Amino acid sequence: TLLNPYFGEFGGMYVPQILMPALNQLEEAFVRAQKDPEFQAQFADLLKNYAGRPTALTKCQNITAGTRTTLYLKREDLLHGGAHKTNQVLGQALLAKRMGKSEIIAETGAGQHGVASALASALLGLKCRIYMGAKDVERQSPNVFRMRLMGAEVIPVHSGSATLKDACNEALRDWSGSYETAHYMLGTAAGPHPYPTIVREFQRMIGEETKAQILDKEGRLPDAVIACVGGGSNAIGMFADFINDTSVGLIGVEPGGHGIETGEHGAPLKHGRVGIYFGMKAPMMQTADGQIEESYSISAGLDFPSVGPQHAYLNSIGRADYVSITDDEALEAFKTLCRHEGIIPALESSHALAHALKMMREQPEKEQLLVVNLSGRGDKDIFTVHD
Amino acid sequence: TLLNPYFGEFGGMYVPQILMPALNQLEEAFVRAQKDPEFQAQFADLLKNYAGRPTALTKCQNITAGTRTTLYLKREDLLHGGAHKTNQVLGQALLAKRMGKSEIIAETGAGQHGVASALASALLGLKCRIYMGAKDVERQSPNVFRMRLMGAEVIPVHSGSATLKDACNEALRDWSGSYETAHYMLGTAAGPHPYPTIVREFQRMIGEETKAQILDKEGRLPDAVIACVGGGSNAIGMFADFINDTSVGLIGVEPGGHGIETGEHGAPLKHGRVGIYFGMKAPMMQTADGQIEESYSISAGLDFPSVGPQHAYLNSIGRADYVSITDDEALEAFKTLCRHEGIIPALESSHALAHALKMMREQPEKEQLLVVNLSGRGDKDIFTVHD
Amino acid sequence: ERYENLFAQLNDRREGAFVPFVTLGDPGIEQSLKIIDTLIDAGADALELGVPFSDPLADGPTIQNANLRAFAAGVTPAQCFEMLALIREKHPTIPIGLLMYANLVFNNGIDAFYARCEQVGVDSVLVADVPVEESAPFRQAALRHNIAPIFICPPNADDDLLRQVASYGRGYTYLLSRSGVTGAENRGPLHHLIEKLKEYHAAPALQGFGISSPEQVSAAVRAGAAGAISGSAIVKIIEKNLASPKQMLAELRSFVSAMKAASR
Amino acid sequence: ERYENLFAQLNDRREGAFVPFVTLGDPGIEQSLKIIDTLIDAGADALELGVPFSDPLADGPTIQNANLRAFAAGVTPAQCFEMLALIREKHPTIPIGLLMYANLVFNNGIDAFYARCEQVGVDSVLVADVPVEESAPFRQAALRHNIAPIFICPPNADDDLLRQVASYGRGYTYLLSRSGVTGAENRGPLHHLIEKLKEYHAAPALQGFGISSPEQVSAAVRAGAAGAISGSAIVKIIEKNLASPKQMLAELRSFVSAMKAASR
Ligand SMILES: O=P(O)(O)/C=C/CCSc1ccccc1O
Ligand SMILES: O=P(O)(O)/C=C/CCSc1ccccc1O
Ligand SMILES: *Cc1c(COP(=O)(O)O)cnc(C)c1O
Ligand SMILES: *Cc1c(COP(=O)(O)O)cnc(C)c1O
Ligand code: NA
Ligand code: NA
Repeated sequence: TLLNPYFGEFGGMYVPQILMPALNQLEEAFVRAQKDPEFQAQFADLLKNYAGRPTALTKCQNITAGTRTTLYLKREDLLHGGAHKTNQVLGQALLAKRMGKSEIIAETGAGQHGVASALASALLGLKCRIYMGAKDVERQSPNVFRMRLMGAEVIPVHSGSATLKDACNEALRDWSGSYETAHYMLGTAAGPHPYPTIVREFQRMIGEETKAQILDKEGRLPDAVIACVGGGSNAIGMFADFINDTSVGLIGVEPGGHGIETGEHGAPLKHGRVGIYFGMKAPMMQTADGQIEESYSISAGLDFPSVGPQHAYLNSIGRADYVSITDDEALEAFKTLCRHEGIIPALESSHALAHALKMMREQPEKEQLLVVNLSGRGDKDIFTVHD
Repeated sequence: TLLNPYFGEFGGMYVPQILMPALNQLEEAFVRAQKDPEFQAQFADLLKNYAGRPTALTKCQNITAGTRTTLYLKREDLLHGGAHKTNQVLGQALLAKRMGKSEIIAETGAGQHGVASALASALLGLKCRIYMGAKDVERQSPNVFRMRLMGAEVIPVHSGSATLKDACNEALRDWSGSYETAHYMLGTAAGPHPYPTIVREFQRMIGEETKAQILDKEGRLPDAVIACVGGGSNAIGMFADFINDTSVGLIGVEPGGHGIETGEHGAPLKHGRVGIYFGMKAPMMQTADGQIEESYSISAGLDFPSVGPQHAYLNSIGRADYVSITDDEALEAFKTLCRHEGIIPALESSHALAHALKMMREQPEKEQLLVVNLSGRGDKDIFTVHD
Repeated sequence: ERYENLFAQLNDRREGAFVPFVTLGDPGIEQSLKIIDTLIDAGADALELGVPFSDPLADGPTIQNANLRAFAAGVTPAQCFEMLALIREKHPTIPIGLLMYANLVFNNGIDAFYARCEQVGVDSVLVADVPVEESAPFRQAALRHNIAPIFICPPNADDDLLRQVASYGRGYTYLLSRSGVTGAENRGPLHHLIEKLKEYHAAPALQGFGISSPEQVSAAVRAGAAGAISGSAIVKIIEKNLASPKQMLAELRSFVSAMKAASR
Repeated sequence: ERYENLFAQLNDRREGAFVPFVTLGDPGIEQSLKIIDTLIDAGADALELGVPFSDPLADGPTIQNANLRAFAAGVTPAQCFEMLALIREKHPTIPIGLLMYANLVFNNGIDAFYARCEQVGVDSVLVADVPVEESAPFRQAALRHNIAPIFICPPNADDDLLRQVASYGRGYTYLLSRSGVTGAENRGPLHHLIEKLKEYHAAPALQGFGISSPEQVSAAVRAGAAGAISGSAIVKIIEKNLASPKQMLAELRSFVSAMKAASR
């Protein structure tokens, strides 16, 4: 390979031999693209004139009143599509085109990655195929419909537990026979190299914009940046540009579900066991015999049963820290932002907000300059919180 | 008054004597605010760092392929809240505060104005009261819930036809007894002066941004700017800065419903009769005896049974032109943008898109530089188009 | 000059005027004509009559329902003017005032609306949604057809307004007791306005809004006003007795006799 | 050296090897042990056995259901190794190869997994999701415990890869007939790969993927391969006869006898 496939002990390229040339092809196209000012200018135009880049950095004055904390929110909820996922798909779609590909394969759980892949393919003229577990299809009628309205083919996977895991299986199965014409648009900063590296790089702009933004308004870098972790893409997007700034804390939040102690959660990085699956060596939701298990959360979007290899690495060396937040704790932060700031956050992002809220509430007299990444919009979750 | 309350023959101040001092107070606070750089800087900060201003101007290359038309869309769907309505409410909320008011009264039909008023009041610490016809409350559970989540009081009006009209009645009834502490946050560029003038001015930035934007990218002003008209605010917001540019066409689109000929529509400006109601002299949906009537459309948001006085004026002198678009025609444009551009438009905005699509399709060889105002997001309408 | 004569006669008797309000055609045309006759027979000095409108934005719940009940019986504006003509054919001297919303008078042409009032015998017209700033065409039209244009003097009136109201109006001056909308639900010091209005030679004042008890009309008179208007309290008796027409009229009689006695 | 002996014997007979595949514990432990014995009795030369995994990402519908049926009977990996031990206690010379997914071998420690295979009498191990680029620890562990590490040679292999596969593997070389996943549903020119593999002194080749008919195994042999593997065609007979165990075995016999005869 041209680049290192591992982040310490984690990562790799655990796929059947038949798919290895497809991964080498991708790697090389990415290295070239990054050195091409023509590609860079094109990616920047789409981001700016189509997606709404740069996004605002909003100071939340009401929520922090009475304490010594200053909190800002990176407005990824204002991005076209209502989530950060859009940045990534535009870049990956241009890479597929640079490679001569005309077809896109995609996987999705709650529907967000699927909606994003479908919009990017419609804009850039690519034929889109999307895999979704039958249990999720039943549960996500609005998103399935949005996908079809955008011209994408939606295919229910009835195998296994019929959820994300099983859709991830079907996508690779398909790609192993179609790689010559189709590109697999993986949805998070995980899977086999070069995906964790590519997804990071096409999500870098979140933290890069945040630095210039906080420097302009506060004339100082933050004490910490906080982000939720389903698979790891919005978090690494925020962390990246700050990795070399040793004084800036990096905090990732995993779903705690009904409580870690009940065994009903979605936190593999901190409460799982390292395994090998989905072309990767990383912490995973697994049984005692090594059978792959499902992730649980009130938010459907934090259900990838594993985590990005770069996070498992940043954690081991002590560069970043990871914690968890329960269903009730996320519901509380959701309720509070609606009421005091006029912003409806996704239940996914509410996990990150909830931890920043704890940091404040637990030590109100501590001087703290905080940045939370609001990865998405919460209109999606209105009926869930309602019932 | 300090300013002229009429636009030719239209407009005025048709309210009970008891409310006249409240209108004079408002007028004066607005004139002062506009001359105060401190107010201007504050309004600009909220717009930029909270709402997401400026919005993009997107070129739609796929949709116009094979013709001689170049089409751009003003991305108001990317504004916080998913609609243009937000610009207005932030400005009106600052005016209420400048006036010493602590309470906000608001009216709403489909829920959009209500959601916008509620978010602005939560952000700026004002107590919000919202009136909604009982028939609309039943029909709009998601928005009613969003409003309540934002801390607003929602009050069903069971009088009359129990729709927008009747909510508009209740709001003024309330204000006539509470004007001393409460400000009425009217939702469109209509009603008694100074509301049509104030709403225009706090929506001006849409067209102002569009000019600099098209000048930068095309080095020329457009041949025409197109916008839908429910009550008139997004349209006048777009038109304003171009009024003095005689070479730029101004086109407004009213809902045609099942067909003008069936009498089931929402186009009073072109197919109604001038009357006096809601503190205004303007074209209106009315019976033969002068009883006020309901507006009909597939889109719930284009149901204000009258139209802004400035539009009725621009129409009479020939400065702007107005047309109508049917339910099926709007559904078609909605379907087409999803499929070819990856953007889900509101059914409201789809009326404007549909007319630009006609302009193209009817004369594909005509060289035309067009701008459509995409006033909002269409995630809202997924189940309607579905059934 | 119906109002002028009534006021001279009442002053002669050192009496105040009791003016009840009802919506034409509530609960039906026939029962309404009957309601009005009972009102006069029991002692009303003048009449304030509303024609059913779809959006009465200056009225509270009780009157909102009066309009709703009339709409249910199909009562139209043309039917109303027919009723008005018959009411005058029966009672030649009682002053009659219409409570109107703007669209119903503009609809068919402002001038023609006032020509119809004259034809029928109407004495005055108060348009709820037209302030003095917008009164010119309605004012001019009324005067041209010998109809008195009624103006509202709010409790928060400045000298410029008092001077205006005194100069333009005729018949009577509608002195608002309160801020808000109609409703006997909420009760409503006006000595200064009454004296200033008297100073500018305005038309005799009639207090309206919230008047529902005898003590309230005697207080209006004591303050210097020429009378009092009562609506929701009247309309509530109709609402209460819909199933028993005979009981409705009998109850209407007792209430207006008591109210009239208090103006003495 | 189970494979080495088999191949020398087959070459001696100018015969190709017929190797059927089944998932351990499908449809039950007892019927599975019975299925395997019928397979051997009817003429299988070697065995390819999969242990039930939750996410078999290199397998098509037929084998996906084989895993599902085994999960329904509660079959665990520990139960599988128990079955494996009993199978060897009954048949001392037949080569036995396991088809494994990575997590099941890493789970408990890569080294200990290969120690267990030795203990039970397993001959080879093919890990479906580990390419040569990632094979070091699995390769080293297998050799240390006298287990042959199987490598996959794809139809799109370059000289560097062929050289690698030839150098690292043992037992047999898995020559893929096609691109894609397992499935008798889709049928799959390999003369060049076979000769290049022979040139680099690689382990004898066994063709896999899409083999479901006799003509297909005779063609594999004619091309230069030492044998052929068939899975979905075998598993489909189990699926078809779930309600009749006696009929299942009888049908399994007819199919493998016919397939074995074609390798001659
Ligand atoms: O029910 P009330 O007694 O409180 C008031 C009755 C007034 C009838 S006339 C009137 C006058 C002005 C605005 C609206 C009206 O309906
Ligand atoms: O059903 P087939 O005959 O088409 C192929 C059977 C192969 C069994 S071994 C095997 C080898 C590689 C990857 C997955 C597998 O399951
Ligand atoms: C898609 C989704 C996620 C899960 O995220 P990763 O960044 O890849 O971990 C989180 N937040 C939102 C709003 C999402 O839509
Ligand atoms: C609120 C609403 C309208 C109706 O608009 P006016 O601009 O005031 O005429 C139109 N479009 C959208 C998206 C709306 O939400
Ligand atoms: Na996860
Ligand atoms: Na309208």
